[PDB]
Amino acid sequence: AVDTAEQVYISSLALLKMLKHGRAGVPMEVMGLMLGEFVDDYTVRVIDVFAMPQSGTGVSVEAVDPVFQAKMLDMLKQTGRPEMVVGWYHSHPGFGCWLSGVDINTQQSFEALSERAVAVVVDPIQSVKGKVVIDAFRLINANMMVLGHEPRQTTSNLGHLNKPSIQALIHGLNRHYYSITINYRKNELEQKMLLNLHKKSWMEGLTLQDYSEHCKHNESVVKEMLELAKNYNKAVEEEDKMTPEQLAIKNVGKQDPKRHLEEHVDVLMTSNIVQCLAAMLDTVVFK
Amino acid sequence: LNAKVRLLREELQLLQEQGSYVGEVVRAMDKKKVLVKVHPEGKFVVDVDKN
Amino acid sequence: LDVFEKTILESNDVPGMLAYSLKLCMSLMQNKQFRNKVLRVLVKIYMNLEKPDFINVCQCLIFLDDPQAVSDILEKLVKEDNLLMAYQICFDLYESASQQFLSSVIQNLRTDQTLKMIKILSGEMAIELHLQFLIRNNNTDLMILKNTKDAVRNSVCHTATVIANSFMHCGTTSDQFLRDNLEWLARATNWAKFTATASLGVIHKGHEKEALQLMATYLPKDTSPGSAYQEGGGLYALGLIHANHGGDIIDYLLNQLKNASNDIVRHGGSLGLGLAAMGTARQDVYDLLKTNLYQDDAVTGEAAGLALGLVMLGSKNAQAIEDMVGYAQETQHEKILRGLAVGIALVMYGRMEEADALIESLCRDKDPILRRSGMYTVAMAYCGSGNNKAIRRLLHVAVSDVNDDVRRAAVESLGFILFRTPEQCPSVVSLLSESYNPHVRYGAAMALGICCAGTGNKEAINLLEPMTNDPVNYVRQGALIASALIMIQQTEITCPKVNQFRQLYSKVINDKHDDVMAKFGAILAQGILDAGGHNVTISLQSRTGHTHMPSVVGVLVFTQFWFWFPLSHFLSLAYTPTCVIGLNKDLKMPKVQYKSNCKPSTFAYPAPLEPNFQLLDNPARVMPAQLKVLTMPETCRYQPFKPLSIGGIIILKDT
Amino acid sequence: DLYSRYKKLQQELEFLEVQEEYIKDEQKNLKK
Ligand SMILES: [Zn+2]
Repeated sequence: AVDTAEQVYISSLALLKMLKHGRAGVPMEVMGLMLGEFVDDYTVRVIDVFAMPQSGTGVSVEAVDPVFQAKMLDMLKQTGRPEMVVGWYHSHPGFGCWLSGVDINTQQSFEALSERAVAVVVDPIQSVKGKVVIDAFRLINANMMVLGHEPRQTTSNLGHLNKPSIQALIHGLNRHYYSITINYRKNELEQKMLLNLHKKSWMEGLTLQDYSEHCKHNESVVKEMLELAKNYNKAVEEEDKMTPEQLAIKNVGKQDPKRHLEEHVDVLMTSNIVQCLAAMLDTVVFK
Repeated sequence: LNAKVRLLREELQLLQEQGSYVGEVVRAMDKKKVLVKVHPEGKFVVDVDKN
Repeated sequence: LDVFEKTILESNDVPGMLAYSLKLCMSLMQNKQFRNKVLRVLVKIYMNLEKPDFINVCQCLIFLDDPQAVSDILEKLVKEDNLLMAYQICFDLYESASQQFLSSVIQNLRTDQTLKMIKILSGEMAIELHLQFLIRNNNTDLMILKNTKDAVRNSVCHTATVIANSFMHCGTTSDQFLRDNLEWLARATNWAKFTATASLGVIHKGHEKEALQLMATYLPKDTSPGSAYQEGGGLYALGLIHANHGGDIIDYLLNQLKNASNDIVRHGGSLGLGLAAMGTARQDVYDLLKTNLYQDDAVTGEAAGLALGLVMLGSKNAQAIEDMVGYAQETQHEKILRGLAVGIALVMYGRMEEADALIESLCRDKDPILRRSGMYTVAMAYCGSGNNKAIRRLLHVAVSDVNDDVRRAAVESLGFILFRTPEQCPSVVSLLSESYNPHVRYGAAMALGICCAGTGNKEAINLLEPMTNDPVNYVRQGALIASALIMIQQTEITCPKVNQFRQLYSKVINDKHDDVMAKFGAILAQGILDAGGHNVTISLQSRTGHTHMPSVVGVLVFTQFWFWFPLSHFLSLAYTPTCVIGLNKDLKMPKVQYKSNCKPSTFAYPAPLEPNFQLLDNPARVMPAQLKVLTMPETCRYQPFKPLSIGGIIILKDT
Repeated sequence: DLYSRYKKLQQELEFLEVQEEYIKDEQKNLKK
């Protein structure tokens, strides 16, 4: 009787912990517990996540330790705020985002204690710059398939927005477990304290970058255009011939002065414009 | 510019279809079928795309 | 206006002059401060006319919002003791005037002599005339659905197919597609029961008299089944059947809501109450909804948020805006926040200048839901009026803003703005129909669907054809729905694509390799294309010249079926029958036939799968596109008091 | 008649200026 609009909100901070722990044990399958709060009959939100110590050698999520669970949970409450374990996350190095046989088996354990537990898989290698790749999942009852009645009782065009990955579909996707849409919560205090902080400098603006070395860099770059320009002449006559596709493929083994010359010019103009501009700006700021 | 973004967005979904074997066609056969020998592998009689 | 006043009388008569002035003023004048001045001056020349024209004296009066003036004008037609021109002009007033406006005229006439006015103003006879009109000619194809039954699975298509047949019988009350086979009906459950039971309401829309007892099948003391959704939908059913008409139901719905069980039926009551008393701003209902809305349960927020807007539609009430927006800044639940997306937008309707304060506050809000809710506000705050400022802000958000849902809603809001100029409407969506973001595309498809739905524009369909095969599954759904609206009741009259589209629907419902959601739009599209046995149409504008409030509000709600499928029933409101009806001096409908001046193929029905004097009786339907190609036989004893060029109820005059 | 043209084009010119702000606004966003 799920609502196929779960929309598990994760965090602006729980994600960073998930990724950092995932990459730390990249060869293995680290596991942890999600500390979130159920809110609606339609949404489950996580707030914080804490890792569980690795049992040792072996790429598996075999079991959780009850005593460690209690000790940290009973310790976070007395300083932070109480939270209830809502799901567990384990990082798949590069396989993808799905649940294996062991992962399914460990999952029903959590569901037994809590009906709406959510399992999450984080991939720390596939995610590169703007894609994190999580795809939180949950199990489907075997009785339903035996009954044959389709689960999730779709009542909105919200869950069928992400095309399931073919790699995930090969495994028990929509057969032994169903994915739940995952979105994120972001606020200006979080964003402004991260975006306007990551790549910044204090006083590098008014620094003249080793004026002696600056012109030496210019001489080396310009001298490269002397030979580069000469090859440009030899690269214009032989062009504009038949089968330009033949010409296009003919530039797959030898440097093309058309692009190389422009690249050097681009760096040359910006380096001096900035370097020169700082000269006059400084001459007025300081005496 | 809109097309360029679209093309680069489909490449990720495109550079995953399994590659293609490279073979040598010893002799053409009938019914638009050819007999090719693949690189380190056995011979095969394979149909031909209409293109 | 003084040079205008002098030109009211000139060396030339008023054959078309002063008749094309009104048409020109309406379609070009932007600022209302000057629009009213020119209009009421246009009522002046009619009043002093030797044989004053009355057909358009009220039509030109409704815009000015002068409830009293129409009352005195109507009475001057009773003291003069003629019920002919004072009768017809009363039916057009009901069809195109606001309920607050219509309610603002009865009390002048009210405060069986009193029966003749009051009845002719509620339109109950019209509904009965409409209801009689629908039942008289109903040509729906069992095979058209039958070919869809074989494709029905345990999937959402089941609840999608139930929605489809409901549209084919919007008012016909022919509930036998759902009665011949029932065990199939008991297949889907735990949310379809609310949707299926809702489908009953649309089919029986207009059957007001025999209304309560037909819902009586779902009483606690009669059956008391194991599911409370089916009984909840009865509250929803009343709204669909009683759309834009609240009589004793307001007492009934309030009675049912006052006692609150688990809020799985309180969803229907809020929506059902909102439909029953839409646009009335009664403090009694408003207060009750708040206590239900403040209960802070997701399953009840959507009903409460949407309902709250419907009752106080077009109110710009300060308290309502403060409360609605106030609640959508602290509710952790998201579903309630979703309901307030249209609730606040609905409250500010047909304003175009008073939404500036709220638009800037909403469109700048951090919450993604409220940002789009502001987008709908501009969508309705400037309905029809092709304001450039509104589009400018809307277009900028539709391209640069981050969240996808707000962007999807931004493009859809364009249709409501440029619908008065359909030809140009595709000019702003041509480049946006193939954007990088699939979500922007979907709004583009729906931007045309609700913009130029009434007309079968050639360029509009040419745009949607390439997008019907887009790889994106949900974008495909939007593409099909756009076509269904655009070629509603079109049979080779607009373009030859009508034949192909129907077969395109079948291949996408008969195929086993299509996204389950992808065929949802197709199956629903098939029903939309044949809405109400071809005897209904969707047109945000009325033949009189006023924008249809129920159609605009309904179509906006229908597009909101990403978040709540059962909420996707608000399309009967936008359904307006396409028929011409002749009546006797007071109430009788005569038995006469009016012929057409075109080939019979164009007018022909699809028919289940060379005369130029097409014959049609008094209860006959003529599509608005071909409504001008009809013939009124002057040799008959009856003559039409209205010109036979704009359809609707016409008081035929005997000779 | 003529008033139907002077003021009919006035809308068109005030329209082409709106597509000059949307097209030149998506360029700054598409490139990003
Ligand atoms: Zn795993």
